[PDB]
Amino acid sequence: VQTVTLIPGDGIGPEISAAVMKIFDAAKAPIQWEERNVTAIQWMIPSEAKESMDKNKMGLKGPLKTPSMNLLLRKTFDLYANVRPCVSIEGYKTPYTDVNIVTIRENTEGEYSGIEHVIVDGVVASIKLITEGASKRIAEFAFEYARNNHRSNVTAVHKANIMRMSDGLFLQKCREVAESCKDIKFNEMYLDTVCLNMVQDPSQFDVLVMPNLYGDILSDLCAGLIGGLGVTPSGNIGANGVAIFESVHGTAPDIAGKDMANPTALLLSAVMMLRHMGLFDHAARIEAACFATIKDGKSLTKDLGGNAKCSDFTEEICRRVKDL
Amino acid sequence: RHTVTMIPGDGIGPELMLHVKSVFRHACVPVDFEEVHEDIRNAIMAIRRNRVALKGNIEKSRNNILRTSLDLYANVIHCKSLPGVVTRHKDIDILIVRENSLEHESVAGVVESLKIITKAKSLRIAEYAFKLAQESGRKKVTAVHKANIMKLGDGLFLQCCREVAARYPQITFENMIVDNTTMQLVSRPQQFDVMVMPNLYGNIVNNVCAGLVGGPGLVAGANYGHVYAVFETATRNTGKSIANKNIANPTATLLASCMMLDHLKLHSYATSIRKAVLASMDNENMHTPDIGGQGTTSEAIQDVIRHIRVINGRAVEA
Repeated sequence: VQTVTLIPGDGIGPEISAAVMKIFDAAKAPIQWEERNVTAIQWMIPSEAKESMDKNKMGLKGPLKTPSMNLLLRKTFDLYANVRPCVSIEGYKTPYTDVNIVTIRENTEGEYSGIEHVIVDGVVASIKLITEGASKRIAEFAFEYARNNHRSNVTAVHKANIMRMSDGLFLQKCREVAESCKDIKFNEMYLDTVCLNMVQDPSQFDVLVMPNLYGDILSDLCAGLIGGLGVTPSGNIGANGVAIFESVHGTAPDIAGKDMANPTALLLSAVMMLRHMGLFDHAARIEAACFATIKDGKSLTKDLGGNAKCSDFTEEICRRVKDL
Repeated sequence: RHTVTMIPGDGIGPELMLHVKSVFRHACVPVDFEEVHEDIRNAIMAIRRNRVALKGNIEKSRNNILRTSLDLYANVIHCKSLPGVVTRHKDIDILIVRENSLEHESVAGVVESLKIITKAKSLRIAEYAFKLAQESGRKKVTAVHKANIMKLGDGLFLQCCREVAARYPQITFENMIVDNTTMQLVSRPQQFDVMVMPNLYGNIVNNVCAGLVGGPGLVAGANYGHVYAVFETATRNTGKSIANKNIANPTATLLASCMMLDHLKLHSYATSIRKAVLASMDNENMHTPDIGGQGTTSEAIQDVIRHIRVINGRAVEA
């Protein structure tokens, strides 16, 4: 039995968090949940949340309200890798049906400094940061992710023809790491070509590694291909073995307490969490049960969009996962 | 009779310009092309004689020296669905406007890059997008930005779009974070009309849209200054592998030459040619390899000419 820090979050967070905890129970997942609130105080995160996470190493986070509370978590646990698997969902048709992509985004540097200067009146310079160490670290992560998740191919996304020094450096570290892992097939592609190919045939991509700003945009483009943030899982991997898995959809205040919310994103984030800690057999069962439920379509919640309550959708997943 | 500079360019550039001339000659378009190719500064002097150029693609950088010397500050691409090319999305019609590097190593291993936003250029591009939206009867301009993360710089750009929007109260003004934009583009791209954005996002958004309507071979662009305009294809690839093989897609070049015609106020010719290329593109046998067909550019041009009705020296409605 493994303890996982659970941050319900705001709005529908408690509701969809309940659904995931129920489903994990039905699946007999060896997981027990340490619920923590993280609303920022003083600027810091509560003692009681910070201790659990340092000890438990695994965290599951619902949606938060809007210094950002996500920003504090990133600084606090040094969450340097943002990971987003994007897979088309049978039964939730979008015009892109063979998407199976993992975006991996350097999450500490780039223009998220907030560093910006008025040079003279009417002229602003924003400052983007790239470092050798972070680029090496995110590339090592993308190759390790490839190996542990049976991915064949890592593509580095860059504009190293335009930004020779900053993207060239990021590219140079990916290549250096690729020489040590010929296990995985490595190639590199210009941002603009990636965007084109993303809409023309996303089925060609496997694992995409990229600096912070590109990843922020392409990870949302990929989520758009498969149906939006409501069905996208997401992980943040940090230092000291901590990893926080999260909903990236909004809190949805309009529907907060009405048994209407869609727990798929969080659930698949939890499935992502199981895989990160080696519990593949449970991840497989829980994921199958959820996909089988969406494919059936009888119990879809309103945004997926059936005529069903979170409860019924959650109950169906529990039903199906008890049969293995 | 207008005189228009023609830059053949590299790769597929020259063979497409011959096809453009052929179509124009058949359409009896009153335009004469003067071809143009330090020598390049002398080439620019020649280009500067005429206020309009049509150019194929090329390649401190020639294409950027071009836009400097002609002071072409606005890049515009026109992403429009062609009904005969069926993609995943239909009825898209988008004008993407954007303004046409500073790095150092602080300490070993640490690189810093500077992105410049200026009030003066933001206002100029925003005015361009709003004038454009008005001139062409478009109802909406959407500013695309990342002001949530880059508060001063994209904030300044957004603020300049707001000042200009205030002088065009009859145009809806929308502003949208670049991430949400790319999400909206691959799910409901019909909501968009005129988009204006700083340079970096235009790379992403241009190629998303081009892909949404079927590929860059279908998409015309232009660069505009206060006096000069240069008309080109949206993407700058020269097609060097696919050159002299009678395989390049003529659509974007023909459509660029139509938006050059409208700029010269030769509307009846532009409409006639443009409807001819759209009607030709209803026949899948005229599609070239890059959009998934098996046709040759020769067959496609021949079909475009067959769809241009010319009566007494002038192009007419079919």
